[PDB]
Amino acid sequence: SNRLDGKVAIITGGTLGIGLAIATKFVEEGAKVMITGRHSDVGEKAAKSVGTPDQIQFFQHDSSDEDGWTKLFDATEKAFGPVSTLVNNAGIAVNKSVEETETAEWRKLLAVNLDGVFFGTRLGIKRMKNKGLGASIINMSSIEGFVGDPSLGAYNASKGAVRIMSKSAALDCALKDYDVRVNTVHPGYIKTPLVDDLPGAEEAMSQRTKTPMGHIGEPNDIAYICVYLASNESKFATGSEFVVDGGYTAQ
Amino acid sequence: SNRLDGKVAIITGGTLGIGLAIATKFVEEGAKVMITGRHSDVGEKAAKSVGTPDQIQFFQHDSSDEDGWTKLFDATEKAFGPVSTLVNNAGIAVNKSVEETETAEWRKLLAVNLDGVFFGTRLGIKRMKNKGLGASIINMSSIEGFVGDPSLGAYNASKGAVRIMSKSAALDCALKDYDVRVNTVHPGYIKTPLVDDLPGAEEAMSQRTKTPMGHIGEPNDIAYICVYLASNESKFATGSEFVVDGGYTAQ
Amino acid sequence: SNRLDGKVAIITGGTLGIGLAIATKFVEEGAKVMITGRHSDVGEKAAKSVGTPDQIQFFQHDSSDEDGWTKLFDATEKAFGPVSTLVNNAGIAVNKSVEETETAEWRKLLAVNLDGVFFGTRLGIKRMKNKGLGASIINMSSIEGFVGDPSLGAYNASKGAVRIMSKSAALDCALKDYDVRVNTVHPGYIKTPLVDDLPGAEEAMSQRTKTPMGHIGEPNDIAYICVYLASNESKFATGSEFVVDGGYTAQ
Amino acid sequence: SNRLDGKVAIITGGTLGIGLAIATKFVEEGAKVMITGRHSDVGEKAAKSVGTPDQIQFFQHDSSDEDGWTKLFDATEKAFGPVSTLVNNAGIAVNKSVEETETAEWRKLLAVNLDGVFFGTRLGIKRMKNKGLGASIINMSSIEGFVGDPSLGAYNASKGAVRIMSKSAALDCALKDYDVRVNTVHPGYIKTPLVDDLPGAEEAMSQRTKTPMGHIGEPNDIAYICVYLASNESKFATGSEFVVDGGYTAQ
Ligand SMILES: [Mg+2]
Ligand SMILES: [Mg+2]
Repeated sequence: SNRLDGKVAIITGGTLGIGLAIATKFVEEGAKVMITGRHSDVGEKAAKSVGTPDQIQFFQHDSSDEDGWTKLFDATEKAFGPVSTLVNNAGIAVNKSVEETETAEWRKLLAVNLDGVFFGTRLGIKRMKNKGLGASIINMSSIEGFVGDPSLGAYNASKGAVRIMSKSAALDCALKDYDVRVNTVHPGYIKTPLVDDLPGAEEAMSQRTKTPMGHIGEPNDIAYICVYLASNESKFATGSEFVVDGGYTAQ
Repeated sequence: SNRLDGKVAIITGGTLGIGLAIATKFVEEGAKVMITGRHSDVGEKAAKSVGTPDQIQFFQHDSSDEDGWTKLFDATEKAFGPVSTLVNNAGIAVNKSVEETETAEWRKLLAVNLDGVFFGTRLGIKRMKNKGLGASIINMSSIEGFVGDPSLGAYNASKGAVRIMSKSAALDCALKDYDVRVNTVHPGYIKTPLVDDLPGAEEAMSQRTKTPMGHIGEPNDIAYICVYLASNESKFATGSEFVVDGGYTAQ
Repeated sequence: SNRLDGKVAIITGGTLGIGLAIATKFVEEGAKVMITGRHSDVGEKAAKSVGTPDQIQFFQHDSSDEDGWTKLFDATEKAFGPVSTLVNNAGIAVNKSVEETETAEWRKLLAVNLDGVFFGTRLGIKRMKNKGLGASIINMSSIEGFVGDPSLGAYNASKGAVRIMSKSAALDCALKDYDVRVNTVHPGYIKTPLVDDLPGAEEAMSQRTKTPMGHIGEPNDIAYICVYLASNESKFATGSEFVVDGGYTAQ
Repeated sequence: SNRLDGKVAIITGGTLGIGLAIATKFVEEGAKVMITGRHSDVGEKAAKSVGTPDQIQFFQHDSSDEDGWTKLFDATEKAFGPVSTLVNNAGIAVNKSVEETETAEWRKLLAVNLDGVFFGTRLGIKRMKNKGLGASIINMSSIEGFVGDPSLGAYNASKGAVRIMSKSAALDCALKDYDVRVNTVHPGYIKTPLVDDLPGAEEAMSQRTKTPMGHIGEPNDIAYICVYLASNESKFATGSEFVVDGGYTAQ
């Protein structure tokens, strides 16, 4: 407890699923949190479900919107003071092979999944460096940052990009003594209402040939590794990949 | 010799440097080759320097140009018959940290380095599958597909994307018995006229803390691994990463 | 706090350095701990420095001693009840290239660094499986489990072995629903009294070409990732590699 | 053709399967070859099946026998002149989980699979360095050097050790300008008479969840990557891992 004392976090796609669990555990550990999402009705309800406005607020934002990133950092500083912590979690999927990926699908996925993490990481470095905040940028990749899936071509591209781009940012921040760390988190299959809405998905993901543990994870599994990475407990971790996948990538 | 008997190869950025060496060794090994480049004066001279038009021709193309990919495959089939082999080699660099990367620089680099490889891989699968060609797509990544460089943020993103996207394509092609392989090649530092034009670059690259062998490679070092991957010698290799880097990534 | 409620941990080489910090943070988080070491004078003093015998005790043991592993598990159960948690941390180094490694040096290093982790992991699975303990085996590898060092040949062999052997154990435990996780921790350079005793070592390790952060870590940097892995917070993490290295392996 | 002009190769376990195919393609490419094996009846027949004694000879040797390595290098120099090329291919498997691995099984597997590669690599560096031979040490790892198999615990340990130890040797040889390269080859499932003798094995290995290509490889698939690595074509490749696995590790 109080593991995130004084931390001020932005979590993109923080209104649902993994992002909401990260926001929930962040507030529990003493962080101030701004969550983002596309819909104000969902986002304001999600903030209120976690805590009071002195603990957590909502900011409506598409991670692909470059100018909106400026407004997001400005809104978070006004509410909570200087931002110490960014979780780039907002993401979309396309269920296509490379072969069957339309160019519009490709561009839209990379706008959210790659441009979003680039915009957030670039602005985060500028706003958080040289302030003694113990600043941490946590870029959400996935098992699809390590291994191919034949039906997630564009997604694989975006997750491989986030994985290695994050190492560039980590090195630059370390060599320049910016007091900013950059790490990637790589979830395997995680049970969310969205997974619950695709009949057969959880059973398919739970097969031993997919997830050796024979079941999928829960949003809190990703929340706890993010608390570690946001905390000063991980002050010697930068440029690293943290996998929580029930053994998916070990076989 | 005759290691590429009957193969028909497209090599993007085949008019200079690594691409020109791949084209040269491909023709030597019995492949028909279409090289691409931005300038007709350079490209036609480069084709003529390797062989006769019955062996190698030039096609003017920016790898970022989606519609031009169609014209490139059509031109290669008309000259040489069905394409068996694609080397996605065309690439550009931006010398910026993530922090100092302009959005226009970011978009332009990903247009050539990521869109280019996606357009080529997608069209290549469609044109080469189910024809018993022993088809091979060779996607040029680099050491920057494995490790960060603090001053190559966008480049790291593009090379990490190509690395993992290529595994998606490899798996889909394998599971569907397309008779198409997809592999990545990861050069370290290679001496080219372009490296020779940056004073101090070769010495910096040749430092033991960069390249343990204490010298950089030559274009033929990349040509020979590409001959292996284009040939039926590698018919059980797909979804794999082939590193030729003088030990850069081993330390 | 109370993050290791009810956990019973064995930590090999727990009387000094990283092992002592893991033991210290384990007790702080509510775990009962048995630390091992070669010397009773050091080990008993180390236990007393952390807490009372109801919290932490010492057991004299060489990790290479197969029969002594039985006595270690028996002693820990008698003191604390069923063992939930094993940290295989005991290790030695040889400062030789492969070329200059004597066979006796080779065998002795692999006896502690590889046999030790095998004996501990094998016995740990047998004693901890199917008991609803939320059991966790944490095998200490290092950056030398990922990358070569020209002067640590035998050490590289042992750390590469622990890295991949741990994935085998993880998969078997997951597929058989043993309620046992196996993960590896990969420290970079960590300041210890032993590092302080080699003049010039910390400066050499702190060079940007070695550790991008430009300084080395402290034992608590490894303690905190071990608390995460021992805790039920990591119940979906198995077969994974957790790197805490100041950016060493990111470049 | 003549890709191994003037090369003098030792191939351990060169009398059967993958080793025999490497020996066959080595002789075809102009290398002189000494193959090793346990039985003189098999070994002499295997040598004669490939070529004349001026091309290839047999030397009876257990790779775990340290003193016999000296006699092997002496016999090869006497027959063929200075050794340029070592393929550490001799290996055994144990079909046990870590949990079910007997200590005698463990020690015997590591004696052949790890001690063997260490003895060969150490002696090879000493005998081949500083002679302008374009010397190459090719250490046979496997897919089990990258990923766990729950029923190959000891094998995983040995293959992870060879993988990272080989990088140490590569770096030392590069930094000291020894004119010796060290690389690892990582076969997936390969059809051999031994695989043909285990009913159901090839079908199990050929499942899409194991080998995406839906079939296993043949010994020549490993022979061709070994020709590349032995040849001066790979003179900028050291400390690298070459995977030929039908997509096993890409998913
Ligand atoms: Mg896998
Ligand atoms: Mg490195």
